[PDB]
Amino acid sequence: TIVGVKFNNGVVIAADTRSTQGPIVADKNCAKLHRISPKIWCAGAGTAADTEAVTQLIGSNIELHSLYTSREPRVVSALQMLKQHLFKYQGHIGAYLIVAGVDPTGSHLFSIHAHGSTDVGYYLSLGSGSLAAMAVLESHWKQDLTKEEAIKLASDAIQAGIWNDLGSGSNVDVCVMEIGKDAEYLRNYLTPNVREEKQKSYKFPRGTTAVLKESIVNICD
Amino acid sequence: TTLAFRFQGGIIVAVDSRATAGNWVASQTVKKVIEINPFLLGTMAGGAADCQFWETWLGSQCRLHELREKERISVAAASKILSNLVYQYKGAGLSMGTMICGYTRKEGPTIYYVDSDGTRLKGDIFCVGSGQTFAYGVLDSNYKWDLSVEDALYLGKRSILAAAHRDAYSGGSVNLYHVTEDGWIYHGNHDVGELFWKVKEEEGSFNNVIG
Amino acid sequence: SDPSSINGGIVVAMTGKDCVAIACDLRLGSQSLGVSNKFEKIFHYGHVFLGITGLATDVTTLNEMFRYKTNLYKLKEERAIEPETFTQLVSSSLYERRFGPYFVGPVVAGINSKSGKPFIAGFDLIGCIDEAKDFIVSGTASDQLFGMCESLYEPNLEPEDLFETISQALLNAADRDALSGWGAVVYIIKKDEVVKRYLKMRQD
Amino acid sequence: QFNPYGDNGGTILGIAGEDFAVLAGDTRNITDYSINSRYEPKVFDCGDNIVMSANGFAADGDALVKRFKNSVKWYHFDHNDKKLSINSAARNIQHLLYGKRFFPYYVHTIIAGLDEDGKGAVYSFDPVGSYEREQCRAGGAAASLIMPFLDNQVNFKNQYEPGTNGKVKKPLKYLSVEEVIKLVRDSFTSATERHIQVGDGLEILIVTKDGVRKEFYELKRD
Amino acid sequence: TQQPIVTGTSVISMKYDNGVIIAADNLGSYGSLLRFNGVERLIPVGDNTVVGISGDISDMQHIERLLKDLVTENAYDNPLADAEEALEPSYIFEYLATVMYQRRSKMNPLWNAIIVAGVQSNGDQFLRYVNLLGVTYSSPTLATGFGAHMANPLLRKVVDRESDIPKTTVQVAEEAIVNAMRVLYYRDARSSRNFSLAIIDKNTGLTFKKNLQVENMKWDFAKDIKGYGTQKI
Amino acid sequence: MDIILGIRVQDSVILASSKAVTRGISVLKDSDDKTRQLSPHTLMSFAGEAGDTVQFAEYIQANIQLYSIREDYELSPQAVSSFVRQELAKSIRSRRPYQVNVLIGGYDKKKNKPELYQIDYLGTKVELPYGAHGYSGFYTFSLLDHHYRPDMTTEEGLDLLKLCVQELEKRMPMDFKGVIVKIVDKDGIRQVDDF
Amino acid sequence: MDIILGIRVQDSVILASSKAVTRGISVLKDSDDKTRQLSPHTLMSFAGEAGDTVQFAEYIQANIQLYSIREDYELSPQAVSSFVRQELAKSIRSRRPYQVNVLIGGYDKKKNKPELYQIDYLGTKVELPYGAHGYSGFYTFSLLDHHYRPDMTTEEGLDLLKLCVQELEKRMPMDFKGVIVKIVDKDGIRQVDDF
Amino acid sequence: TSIMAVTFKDGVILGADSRTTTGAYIANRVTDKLTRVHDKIWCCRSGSAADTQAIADIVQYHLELYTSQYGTPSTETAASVFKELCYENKDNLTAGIIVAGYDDKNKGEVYTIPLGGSVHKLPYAIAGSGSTFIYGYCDKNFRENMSKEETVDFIKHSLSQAIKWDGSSGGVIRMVVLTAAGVERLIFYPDEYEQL
Amino acid sequence: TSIMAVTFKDGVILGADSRTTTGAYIANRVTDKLTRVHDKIWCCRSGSAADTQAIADIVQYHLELYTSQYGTPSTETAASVFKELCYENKDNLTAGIIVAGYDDKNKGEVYTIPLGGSVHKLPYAIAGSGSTFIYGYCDKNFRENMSKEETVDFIKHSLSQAIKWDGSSGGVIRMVVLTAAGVERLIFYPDEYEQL
Ligand SMILES: *C(=O)[C@H]1NC[C@@](C)(O)[C@](O)([C@H](CC2CCCCC2)NC(=O)[C@H](Cc2ccc(OC)cc2)NC(=O)[C@H](COCc2ccccc2)NC(=O)CN2CCN(C(=O)OC(C)(C)C)CC2)O[C@@H]1C
Ligand SMILES: *C(=O)[C@H]1NC[C@@](C)(O)[C@](O)([C@H](CC2CCCCC2)NC(=O)[C@H](Cc2ccc(OC)cc2)NC(=O)[C@H](COCc2ccccc2)NC(=O)CN2CCN(C(=O)OC(C)(C)C)CC2)O[C@@H]1C
Ligand SMILES: [Mg+2]
Ligand SMILES: [Mg+2]
Ligand SMILES: [Mg+2]
Ligand SMILES: [Mg+2]
Ligand SMILES: [Mg+2]
Repeated sequence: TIVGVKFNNGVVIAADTRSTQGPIVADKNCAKLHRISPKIWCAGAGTAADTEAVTQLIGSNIELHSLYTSREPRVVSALQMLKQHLFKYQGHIGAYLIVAGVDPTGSHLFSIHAHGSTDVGYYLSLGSGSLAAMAVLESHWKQDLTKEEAIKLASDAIQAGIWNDLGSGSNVDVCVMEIGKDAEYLRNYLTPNVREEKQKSYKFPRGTTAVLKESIVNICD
Repeated sequence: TTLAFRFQGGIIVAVDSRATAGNWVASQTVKKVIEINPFLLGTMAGGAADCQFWETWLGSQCRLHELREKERISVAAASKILSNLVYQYKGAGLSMGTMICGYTRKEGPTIYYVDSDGTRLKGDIFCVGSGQTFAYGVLDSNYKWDLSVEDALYLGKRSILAAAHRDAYSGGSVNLYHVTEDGWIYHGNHDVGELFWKVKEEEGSFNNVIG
Repeated sequence: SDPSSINGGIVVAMTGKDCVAIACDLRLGSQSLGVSNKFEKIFHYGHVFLGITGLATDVTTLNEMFRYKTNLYKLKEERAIEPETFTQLVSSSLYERRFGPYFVGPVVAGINSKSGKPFIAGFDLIGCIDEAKDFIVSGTASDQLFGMCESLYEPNLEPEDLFETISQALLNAADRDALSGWGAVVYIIKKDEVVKRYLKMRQD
Repeated sequence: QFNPYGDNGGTILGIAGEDFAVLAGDTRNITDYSINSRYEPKVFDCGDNIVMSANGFAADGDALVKRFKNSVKWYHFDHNDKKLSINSAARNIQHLLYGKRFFPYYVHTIIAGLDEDGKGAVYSFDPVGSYEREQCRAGGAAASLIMPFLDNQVNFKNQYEPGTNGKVKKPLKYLSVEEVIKLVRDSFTSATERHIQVGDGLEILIVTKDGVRKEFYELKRD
Repeated sequence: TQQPIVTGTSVISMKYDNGVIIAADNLGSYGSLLRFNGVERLIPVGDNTVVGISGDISDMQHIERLLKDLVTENAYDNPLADAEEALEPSYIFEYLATVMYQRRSKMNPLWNAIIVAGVQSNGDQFLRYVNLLGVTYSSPTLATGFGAHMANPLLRKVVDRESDIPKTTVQVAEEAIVNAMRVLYYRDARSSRNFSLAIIDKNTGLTFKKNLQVENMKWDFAKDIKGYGTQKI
Repeated sequence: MDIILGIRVQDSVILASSKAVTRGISVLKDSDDKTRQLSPHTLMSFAGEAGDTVQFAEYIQANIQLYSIREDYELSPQAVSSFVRQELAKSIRSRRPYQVNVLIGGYDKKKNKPELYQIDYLGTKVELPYGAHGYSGFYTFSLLDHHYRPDMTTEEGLDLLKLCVQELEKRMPMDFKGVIVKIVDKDGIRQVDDF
Repeated sequence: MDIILGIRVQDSVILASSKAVTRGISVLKDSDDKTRQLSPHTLMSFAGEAGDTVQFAEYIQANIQLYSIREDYELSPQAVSSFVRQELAKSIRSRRPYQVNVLIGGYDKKKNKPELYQIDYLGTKVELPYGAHGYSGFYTFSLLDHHYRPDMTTEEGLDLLKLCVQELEKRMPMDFKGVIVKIVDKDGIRQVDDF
Repeated sequence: TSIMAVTFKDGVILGADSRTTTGAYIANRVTDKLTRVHDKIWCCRSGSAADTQAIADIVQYHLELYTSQYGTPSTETAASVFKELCYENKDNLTAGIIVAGYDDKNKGEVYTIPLGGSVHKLPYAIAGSGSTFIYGYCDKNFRENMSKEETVDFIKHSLSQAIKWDGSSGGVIRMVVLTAAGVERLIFYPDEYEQL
Repeated sequence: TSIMAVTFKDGVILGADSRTTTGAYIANRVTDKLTRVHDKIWCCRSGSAADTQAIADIVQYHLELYTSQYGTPSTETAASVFKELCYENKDNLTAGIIVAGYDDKNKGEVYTIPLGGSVHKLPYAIAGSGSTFIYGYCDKNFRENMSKEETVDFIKHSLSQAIKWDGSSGGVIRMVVLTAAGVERLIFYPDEYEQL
């Protein structure tokens, strides 16, 4: 589940922290919020490796562009570079991205699909949990959100995904990008799925396991 | 992996105890031998449900025979009830590899191989299942007619252990039977967990394995 | 025709107090046929440990390739690669073959020689990094391993306790998988000594 | 084309004590990535001190449990109110399942109760009526996660006696109902963390010679 | 084996303190064509039960006929047909569940998702789901099609567990339902603005509201959206 | 093709390879040598897809012979096996892969050790006391697991091989027309002229 | 199954049938009799789909035995062959056809003539001096075309058969574990106990 | 999708709905399908969103470079660049594009490029899934040389019907007016057009 | 095929084109798709010609036997008999039928039975391949309680458009007028309706 919400003086993106391999949870606290540049952040759904790899490639090329032009990177550059790259590969690079940030031009919020189509919006959701999250966004979103209202709406929209979507779970990660200030990355902003204390310690009596051979390994020279 | 062979001292029957659901190990402690009567044994290989259902059914048909004829069914007749039944289902997708092993006075010690294709064979040695080739390799290269009851029991046990090791779809434990003129005698459960290490040590074999 | 389950095998890694453990089974098969009883799936480049499950030819190939890359690294950098850096090298190298991947489930374990911090990571076949504090699992019995680790594991285990946990986690997971088992190896890794134990386990 | 089957997820677990038995199931019902219900019971008292769960395709599970409950009701009528022993129940369910051998019930079935000696009994079935008695078994989505843990903690597999040099095995002994419930609660919290189809609630039916008691526990709802 | 031809989309429903609410739009779709615009998909059965149906409309019209025939058969040789021996929601549901599962088992399904809403004679709220597979489940909130994806998350924020039902008024619960129907109209391409809603209350009985419209729609922000990225005008 | 076995005993590696070449319902030949000498103390047996087998063996043979001439030195069996594995590991992701399985039997003169390497067409290498490719292994591995001892002589090795061939002639469906047997030891490669 | 041959000489019919029964990569049995006596002077050999072969042979055997008892008389080989053909001709348009090929070797006591009938699973009947089912025919027909003479003795017939088995053991890919040979003459049916 | 371009006395008007769907799910309900390739050359997009966006971006590039060298390109020139991309790549593109432009010599012009990459100059054009439902309506009600207000009504009524019957169409009706007076963006909300 | 039925003040009018095609070949250009199942109960056929003819023949049989026993059947009864055949045999039928009838109590009624065998009572109904093109046109121009002349025009204009755009439709426009005054057959030729 990933969301972006625009507000008066910026944009906020949020994501859940569940990674899955078939029906199994691979990672209970992965970070789906990626930095393209200091004030342009990316939320990724789809093939996990594809969203990380495409975010890093454009992030690298954006850094070089920024140095070449002596200018702050713009979101529209991240957008154009991502879409042209995803298009060239005709959807085989399974990257679904909510791209948000602030630049000299102002605050921006975009969605990118694997085939290279882009969307403009004030609120967006992507991933398996996008319908749960969009129900909350379509119920609560209004024009002229404050910072605190936008963070609450975004985390509420992710919670809908955590609870009602099997593809989403664990914690809520937020990144706030406000015009004028530094982007603040709130890692594990909300942690409503703490594992309850277990009934028992499965700590084994030492010498339980049967051993055939020992040896010191040499890692030295 | 199941096996049955004829020798001087009667019939040896040896089976593993593993049930599989693809590469999932469903059980390590499953019975693959049905005691039809005190002189008649059935071994099970293939579909678990197909084997359990139709071999306990075979036991019902064998009981009815001795009620209507006041005489135990012949190994030949008991095998041919099961082979004629599976043949009626041919093409429906039944999966069964069975051995009907027993003693009657008119026949002597007899083994019939019966499969779900409708094949029915009388013979002295059979190995059936995913691990049959492994069991054959050991059994065929050590088998004499003149094995002592004691040696024949071990070869049967050792042939299933062999299959349990190499075959990914066999293992758990070896269940042993001896069939004589006086009927079948159970020779116990042997977990491969302990049996492998004991055989390795005492026999000096399995030098492929990190000792 | 499923490359990841032709040969079989499992790898698991756990963190403890100022130590890490990485363990693997020894089976190499061709579907039902067990072929080799000594196929180890854990390699090391300096103090950084790599476990690889999956198609055995790619296990052997990736080991040969990472030995190559970490050798050149050491000559140019004049120091051994660290686990955090190696993890990124593995990730880059797998994602380079995006549309012709190596059919493997690599697992990195080691202690950062500067910070003293224990480190584990795992990856999918195309390079995605799962970094976990607790444990990483890979191979044909990954479901079984996830189950065992999630019950048995507790944080801050002493090396001799961590040994019992990882061993029991691997041993009992392998026994419920046809294509895994046939012997196991466990590496207990502390800041400046590494103990390697071969486990006695059922040979079916 | 019409597919007559579906997957409703959830997971079930049965353990046999010396003079008791448990059948535990999560109360979550799913299709694809949606939660249908957070509390849909799938473990049932079937009368005659037998508890039953048919986990998998929910429709086929309900059909089977209904048919077995009906089977028990007619056993009473046709055999002068005689108690259906767990072994006789087991064999009856084999016939129910094997009846649809060529259009199967897509379920993993577990029954729990006491045998005719008052000992804890657990029977488990494949979809087409294969069955075996066992001390413990898990079924459904998280079976592969929970089963190896039960082998280790219930049957003490791969555990040896400290300082015996791996020659003396940890000795098999019956667990208390207090201990069995600890293993069940921990089996399910572990399953919940790692399997997306498991969560919401845990419901346990315990069977003793005094009847069927019920215990319920909240699980993580994500 | 069929394929659905004329279809109805989401049926949504929830429990509140005294009774249950159920709602569904008045559209019969023909693939992407919004073909028929006056289709009632909530069928009341007695004064204590509403059956809401989604999926194939020809199969829905069959199920209507089965239900009106059921009320008839129940009245036969039944002096208490309008009293202690009236059709209960649980009776009507179990009948439909039985049919749905028999038809899937003959490989000839009724291509439908059904929610049976009502109040039992003992004042207990009844809410249960059945579909073409004969799969059945109960919950404080139930929905079909897009409903399950977008309606349930919103309705579950009001009633999350059993203990929330006594705390939910018919005002609150009806508000949640009307809001959820607006969201579905925003986001479901097979939905319509016109819908029916039914309340079955253990005091006020059956209230059936026809020709409701989705209202208070936010569209104004649309005018500020130019192009798909770089376009300024 | 079909049957190729290898047993590593105390002081030698023994390679046994079936003589039959069959295309359809005709045994075209019953005296085929499914082997190339790579170097004086290294022998490779091969089985798999028609044409590919010989073309692959001869290509490997040329490359090892070239190395030998260039360096006036014989590659260790370990080195030859690693070279062969890498060639197969390359082939599997080629346009048309080499569909060849090989055993490499060598005597390493530096270590004074016999070595057997089993390599499949994917480039899956293992060092083994005994090995087989194809259906053979389903019978011979379990048989050798029982009868094999690490310290056996070359004569005991050949007797262990007779057991394997007897078993395959008993239980294998196809007529493979016996085996050609070759011994690799400290004195090089020789062939047993009757088996 | 696979190999069944028949040669009709001067005063006898000779049926040779392979002993091997194979499922997968296992020869389950190496002493299988692929024959049923239908009547004292009529023998049927069979090959084809597992299960179907024996079930069909035994069904035909029962029907001929019943006819013999009912009429206290032995059906002519021509009559038995026509009965068998019609049964197969029926089966081929059944729900699940009998996939069985047969040779019928009989001595007609009225004509004092040996007779060989070749019938395939479609119910295709021919009377032949020599016949075969399966891949066997591709080698044996041309061989017999050259070596067969109409007026040969039973001993010459058995020598002609040795030629056929020698050729099949040379060129056939599969090990069929030799043949059981049976002679049908004026004195009934006997089996040659070593071949 | 429902899109049209209509020529009138003073120039040309482009119309579109604002609905984008992934199956039955409305991925975006406020989409802008009216896209600028030059000051007074616009297009309406229908087909793969990826394909029509990638094409429109390349055309805007070609026309910006054309302008640098040879000054303002004709509507025909813009349509010819779209056609070149659509025709030459017909096997990898799902793009139906209407090109509408205003020269001061040529007045309002409309070119339609259907899936083949053929070009058709028309007085007005309709396209998108929702267009099937209004062929009858548009053929009966279109006259040449309409006023601005008449043409705005013709489009509003036309797309109103397309939206009513097509599930793939919906949301707001966006329009773009192209005349000598410059460039005007119009938006019409459901609560207006629904009950026409 | 283009077919419609429209209720008006005095009763109901059925309209159809006269074109039947095998692929692009016009197998019959003067087809009668307006078929009588009772004196004042008619239907319009669309789909497999075999299926709709077989169905119409069976319905005419049921209604002739109904009449023998219980007198004149209602339009609803006729629609219910069509539905029963279409629904129960949905897997072997490709039949889209509009049923139009005139009772003296119930006045003009129209029922549409689409491919599923569902039944819909409507003020007017359109169906056939050519109907897609006139949804927009018919929705905008239909009023309840039109005169005979208005309803004849509405159908003529509507099918005129459907014929113009649909290649599967063409030939003459046949109509059947159902009122208290009895039964009237109308035909309208290309040279008339084309240039409306
Ligand atoms: C909200 O909507 C939420 N829903 C959850 C989820 C899971 O859908 C997800 O999209 C996440 C987001 C990622 C989290 C990690 C950070 C980056 C974003 N996506 C995943 O978890 C994906 C799910 C997925 C998606 C698409 C797929 O198509 C094939 C498959 C799976 N997870 C992965 O891809 C998964 C990652 O593995 C993690 C991991 C780490 C360490 C060890 C093991 C595993 N890996 C795979 O799926 C592997 N898969 C193998 C085959 N493959 C492939 O392409 O094969 C070839 C031969 C063609 C190359 C694809 C990859 O989050 C959203 C926001
Ligand atoms: C020695 O050679 C050894 N090999 C091992 C092994 C495992 O192969 C086996 O054959 C055992 C022996 C049986 C154990 C039980 C006592 C009776 C003998 N066989 C199995 O364990 C079978 C394996 C098998 C064989 C053939 C098959 O063909 C379809 C399938 C599987 N195991 C089962 O059948 C398995 C048991 O339960 C698994 C399970 C448990 C829990 C949930 C799910 C599954 N069950 C199934 O295979 C279930 N499956 C149902 C659907 N089905 C089917 O046909 O459905 C349709 C749709 C196609 C109709 C088939 C069965 O022992 C030998 C001696
Ligand atoms: Mg494309
Ligand atoms: Mg095994
Ligand atoms: Mg194992
Ligand atoms: Mg969960
Ligand atoms: Mg619409």
